[PDB]
Amino acid sequence: NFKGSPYLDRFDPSKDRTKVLFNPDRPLQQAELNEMQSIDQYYLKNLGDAIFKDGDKQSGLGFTLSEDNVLTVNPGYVYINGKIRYYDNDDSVKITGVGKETIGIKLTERIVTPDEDASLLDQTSGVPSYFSKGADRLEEKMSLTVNDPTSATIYTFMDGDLYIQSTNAEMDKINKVLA
Amino acid sequence: NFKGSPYLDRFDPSKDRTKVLFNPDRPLQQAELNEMQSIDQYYLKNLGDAIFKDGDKQ
Amino acid sequence: LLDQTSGVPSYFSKGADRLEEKMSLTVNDPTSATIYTFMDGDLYIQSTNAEMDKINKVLAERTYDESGSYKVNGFELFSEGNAEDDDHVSVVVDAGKAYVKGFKVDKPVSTRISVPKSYDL
Amino acid sequence: AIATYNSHVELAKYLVSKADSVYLTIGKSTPWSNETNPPQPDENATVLQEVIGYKKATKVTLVRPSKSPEDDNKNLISYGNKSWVEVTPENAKAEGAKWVYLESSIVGDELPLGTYRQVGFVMDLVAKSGISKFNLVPSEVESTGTLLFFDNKQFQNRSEQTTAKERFIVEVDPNS
Amino acid sequence: AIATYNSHVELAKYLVSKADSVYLTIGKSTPWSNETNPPQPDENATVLQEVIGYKKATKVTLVRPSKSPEDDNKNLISYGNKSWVEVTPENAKAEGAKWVYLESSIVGDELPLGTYRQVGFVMDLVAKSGISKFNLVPSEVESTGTLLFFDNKQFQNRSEQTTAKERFIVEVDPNS
Repeated sequence: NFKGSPYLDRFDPSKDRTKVLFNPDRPLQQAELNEMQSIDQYYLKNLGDAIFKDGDKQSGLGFTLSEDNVLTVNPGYVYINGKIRYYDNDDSVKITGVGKETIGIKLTERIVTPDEDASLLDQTSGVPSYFSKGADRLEEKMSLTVNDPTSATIYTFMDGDLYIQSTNAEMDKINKVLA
Repeated sequence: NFKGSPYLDRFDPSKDRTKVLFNPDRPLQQAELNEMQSIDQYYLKNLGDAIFKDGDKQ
Repeated sequence: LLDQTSGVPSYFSKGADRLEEKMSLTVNDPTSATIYTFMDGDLYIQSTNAEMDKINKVLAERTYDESGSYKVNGFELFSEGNAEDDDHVSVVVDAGKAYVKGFKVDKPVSTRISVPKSYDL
Repeated sequence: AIATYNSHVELAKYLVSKADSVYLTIGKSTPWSNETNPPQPDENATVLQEVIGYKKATKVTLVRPSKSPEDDNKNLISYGNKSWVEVTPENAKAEGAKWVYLESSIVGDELPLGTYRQVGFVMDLVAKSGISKFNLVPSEVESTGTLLFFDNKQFQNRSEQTTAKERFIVEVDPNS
Repeated sequence: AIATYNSHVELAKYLVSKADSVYLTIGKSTPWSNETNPPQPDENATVLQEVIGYKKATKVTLVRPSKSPEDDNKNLISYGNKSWVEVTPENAKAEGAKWVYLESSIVGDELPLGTYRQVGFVMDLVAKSGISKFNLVPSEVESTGTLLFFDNKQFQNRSEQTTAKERFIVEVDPNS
């Protein structure tokens, strides 16, 4: 919710507004700065979505399975939500080992402020002050799930045994053209 | 290296931070501006590196 | 790069720098963006149309999975017997096009080759 | 002819006069063959192995070993299993001060993380244009100057809350 | 901590830069206790015994021992049962030139007569006002400067028609 009071980002895809044209001798709204990157990120998401899909493995993300059904995924590149992300969370989940199980990656948004991360303060001064605090950061960590339908599925298993594969970088629309 | 004193670019791929959220009535930092462009070009680079290679003609 | 906004206090004031990224040619650097390779005074392979590495790696599965490896044209063998060394017989592989284990191969020229003579008794 | 004790003093004075161009350097980020006592440094060389970077010297001065009681109350230093005193350049031939003291500190995230196994001091270092900061990696240096002293050393950590530090006391002649 | 070869070189460069203020000096005009067996030079000595005078250095340069083939077409020097070549200051580190060559001639009657047994080279000498000549007795000098290098010898003698040529090759570190 970046339309809220602290940020007031005015971006909305229906308005078909693609560029922020700054003018001299006027206030520099923080909302304009937020919309400036939101437009680019939205169009980059569109450009990714016309090629890829939520869960498309590019390289790496090798899974492993223990005798105790503990499933562990190594680092790699994957499309999840409008971007190609390097996974390296070193997350693990234990599968039931019965019926269809769909491993997937969930993306969780979180706001990081200078109060939490002290390095976001002003580097030129290098100490806590009235002028030290500035912009916040949006952190998007990735976590591994078992059967959450909202998450981007990366693998599918039946009774612990792997059910579908690709030898190479997944691209949803390229396969629809090839088909 | 843009992390040093003249620019102080604070971007780092491993932190998984994808957006700079500015706040009103605060002193603006040039490092935030540098990171703002650094991010969206980095994800355009990852998007490119999933299709292309550093030796391709178009 | 100096501010040129007319009639403001910041007129002609210094501001942000620019990062300039220019391009030039190099030879046998393994990190370079290889535009061409040349064999013995000629172009080795064709580069006909827009290049996409991962699209060609998606096709590298489907090509052999659909129809295997096959020749399209060319690649005839001709003996020539050139005196490059007295203990060798020289031969030419003609210009041609093929698909091999996932990837297209396309040469605008013949490739020259040789094999050692037989002296075992 | 002999090189006299006071010639070594005047040569120590000269090295101290160069202080504003003096940098610590550290290197050798991969192991030796065994770690307890590495070999002698090959003094024909002019740069460290596996150079990590450079940091501006915090302190450069003449020194001498102290004598009790009267030096025990002065500008005291400890190094090399001996007690020492600071000496200023205009006192050098009265005090006998042929030894040069060199020191710098590295703090937080300012240079690469981990451990190191070589140490040295350079004069006449120059950075690439616009880089005024006192911590420099090898790609930020325009000229490395002259490596004056260097050696092979037992390793220590640096991590997010720990100060790293390096120093020498050095002279022009090991033994006459 | 231990020295380096790069430092011996930069310190020889510094003593060659002083050349304009450099004078030969000779002394010890009465016998040793044993004229076959002189003592060693005690390094803390600031002036020769029985000082005869001073003469401006006719040559001051870096040198290194001569080696074939690369010195077969360079400026040769012969000294002390050894052979040498000249080095310019801006080539000192590349050539390895840690040795300084110092030389002057005291000719005919231009300085006091009789025997001599001590020899050396000073830097930072200054004459009294209005004296511009390069040969000086101790009463024509205003300041003797600093004695960098000196040694003892078995005696030699001058009559009024006869000349003494005196020189040394030196380096900052005598033996290893």
